[PDB]
Amino acid sequence: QVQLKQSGPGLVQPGGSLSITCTVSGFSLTNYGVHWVRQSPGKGLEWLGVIWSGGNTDYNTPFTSRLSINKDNSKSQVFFKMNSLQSNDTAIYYCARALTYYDYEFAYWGQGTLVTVSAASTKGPSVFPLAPSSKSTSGGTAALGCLVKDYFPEPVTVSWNSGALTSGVHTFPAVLQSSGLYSLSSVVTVPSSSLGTQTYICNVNHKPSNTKVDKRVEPKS
Amino acid sequence: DIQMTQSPVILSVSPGERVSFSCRASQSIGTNIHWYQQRTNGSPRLLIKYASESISGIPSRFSGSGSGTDFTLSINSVESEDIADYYCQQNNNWPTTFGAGTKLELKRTVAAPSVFIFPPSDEQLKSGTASVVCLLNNFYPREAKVQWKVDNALQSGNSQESVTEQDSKDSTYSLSSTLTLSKADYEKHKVYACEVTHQGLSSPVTKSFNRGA
Repeated sequence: QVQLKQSGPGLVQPGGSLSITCTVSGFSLTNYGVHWVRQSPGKGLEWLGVIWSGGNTDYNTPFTSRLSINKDNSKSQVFFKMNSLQSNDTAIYYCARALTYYDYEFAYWGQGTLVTVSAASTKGPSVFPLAPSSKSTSGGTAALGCLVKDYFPEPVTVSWNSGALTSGVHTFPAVLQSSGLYSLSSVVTVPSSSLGTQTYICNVNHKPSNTKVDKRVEPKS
Repeated sequence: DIQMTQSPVILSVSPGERVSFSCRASQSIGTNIHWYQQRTNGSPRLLIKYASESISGIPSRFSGSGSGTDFTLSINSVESEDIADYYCQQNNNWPTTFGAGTKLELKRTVAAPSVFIFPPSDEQLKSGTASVVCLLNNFYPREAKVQWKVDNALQSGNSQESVTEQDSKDSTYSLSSTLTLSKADYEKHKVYACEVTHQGLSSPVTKSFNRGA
């Protein structure tokens, strides 16, 4: 099947440059163009440019002087580079392929890459448990979680038990603290009868700081 | 460049109903419009191309219509998996451009939140700060209010909250609120309380704990 897979998120300083790699499978770059689209809360979805089968490029008008797209056909990789970055370039960047070699009907999308443009420095999170309580177990169900505190930039990814626990999980949108650092919580509701035997571990990954923190969440004695 | 205008911003619909999304172009685009679904934290998914043409793997309940400047995406019999944002795209005129999205909300019966309070962890307290967390789980509708009280005094200026997007399995929301204190301030007070109001609650619900007990 057709797949597009992107490099990870990261922080760039104002005035610097970003580089994103899109690795494709299921089709050849010699037969399809690959397009780039970004999405932000403030500007919505915005088409950025394309590299066509034969290597020609088109860049959307706002970006002609600071965008470069090239590729490695033999390795099925497309490289997106953008220069002179400012705050309003913070966005999720996607690569995409159309149904037909020449068209813009985007049937296949990468997973997206969050690029943050800010003068701040990267900081990985501290992770604290939100232990299940005894006076707080409502009708056979208990709530527990993890507090993911004081990191920059977004995003963090949280899983529970390495992906084996997905039902009842709520990972909340991050809040920006007045310190300029993000915090979020992730919770899960589980059977009260399970709390003595079942282990619950929250897995927190922050690619920009290359940190992965696993925290076991236990009833207290 | 062509502006694509989607209105309204949010469409709230009951399960099983037919829902229609509007997209209008600032100049005629013929039938050169495509539609996408984007679920929370997901990538766009192509639903319809060229105003009305079907896409492999998309349920038959999705269809599109229109020509010129006035276009519609329709879902017959909407269901929970349709909870998402919906975008239009024109490509009659370079550069291709996108609408700003319409959010689909599915109505359901009123559900009061289940409320949980979490003291700061001993590990956090080591480092000089105390975060108290209040969870409001699986409620509808989205409006909810949290009040923090410390020794029965209403707190202001030291909390932040976050709300999830609508859950595609049960059509509810959840909310987390964090009260942040210094360890020194935390250890000066006894009763920590989260007080919750919601349409499904005829009286406020309070969850509290006594520090150290």
